[PDB]
Amino acid sequence: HHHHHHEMEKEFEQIDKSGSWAAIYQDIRHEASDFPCRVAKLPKNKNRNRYRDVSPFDHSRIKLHQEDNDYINASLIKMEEAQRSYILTQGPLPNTCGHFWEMVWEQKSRGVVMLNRVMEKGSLKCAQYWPQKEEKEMIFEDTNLKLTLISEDIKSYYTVRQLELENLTTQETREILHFHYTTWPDFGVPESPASFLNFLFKVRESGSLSPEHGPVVVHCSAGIGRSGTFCLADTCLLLMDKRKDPSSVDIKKVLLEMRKFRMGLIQTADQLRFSYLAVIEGAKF
Ligand SMILES: CC(=O)N[C@@H](Cc1ccccc1)C(=O)N[C@@H](Cc1ccc(C(F)(F)P(=O)(O)O)cc1)C(N)=O
Ligand SMILES: CCCCCCCCO[C@@H]1O[C@H](CO)[C@@H](O)[C@H](O)[C@H]1O
Repeated sequence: HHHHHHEMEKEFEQIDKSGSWAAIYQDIRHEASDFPCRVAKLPKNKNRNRYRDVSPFDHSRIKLHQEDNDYINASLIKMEEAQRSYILTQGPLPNTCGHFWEMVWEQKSRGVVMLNRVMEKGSLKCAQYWPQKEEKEMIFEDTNLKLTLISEDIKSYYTVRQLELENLTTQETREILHFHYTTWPDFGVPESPASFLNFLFKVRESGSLSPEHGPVVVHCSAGIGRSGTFCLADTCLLLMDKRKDPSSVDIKKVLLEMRKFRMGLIQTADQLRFSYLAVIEGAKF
């Protein structure tokens, strides 16, 4: 009701006018939990990690069902109250695209939400693991998978793709919905709260976040800044819809909880502010 929104808006306005995002964000960083990442740091996993400073904790990492090397830089974020799980991963490296799709298949994901661009700051921050119009069919090496591009709808702030993923061995095929938000700079904010929400609701209406499917797979370059921003906003809007009093949602507490599953979620105070703004904006709907 109007009082809940009124409180939400005033609160946001109070924090904004006083420019208090920096400190809130600082307490979150200073209080974030730290768990071991032994597997991530194993020598054999060196070229499976894009950055040495971004690793998945052991307890929540995603394990490939293979026997050779079940390691991938992806973490399982599980939010009980909100009743949603998300997989947050780094942008695939040229040598981990098979793994990426293996994980999608094994986790039974229906959707993949991409928040970065392939080239950022002059270098490859994400190998193109999906097919292009010219060569609509990709075959992934020793992961025994086949991916084909069914449709592509390029819009102003994002692109939506229908992909068909096939297990070459069993011949089972599955529909994968790819949601590429193409205008979110690394360490920056989205185009606007409205393009972001429009994007998020688009992912929601697709049925990719429902418990009928494995967890949505979300990534950016490192899988913590933008990926964390996207997931914190979704989860908070979820809690706002599930609780008797939506105004009781504790953004800092919710982000700290998510941070138990993967380090660095939300990389700048402006990304924390944007996330908050996306929630009270989305709460209207
Ligand atoms: C090869 C390698 O490991 N290089 C390191 C060197 C380094 C620099 C500064 C501090 C610590 C380590 C590196 O670049 N790490 C990056 C990792 C990183 C890159 C981008 C992001 C991100 F938010 F955009 P997103 O998760 O939205 O893709 C978050 C974290 C960094 N910290 O900026
Ligand atoms: C991410 C979105 C989080 C929304 C949480 C909003 C919590 C509102 O919090 C309320 O704001 C009022 C207005 O300043 C204050 O007067 C109340 O004391 C305070 O509890």
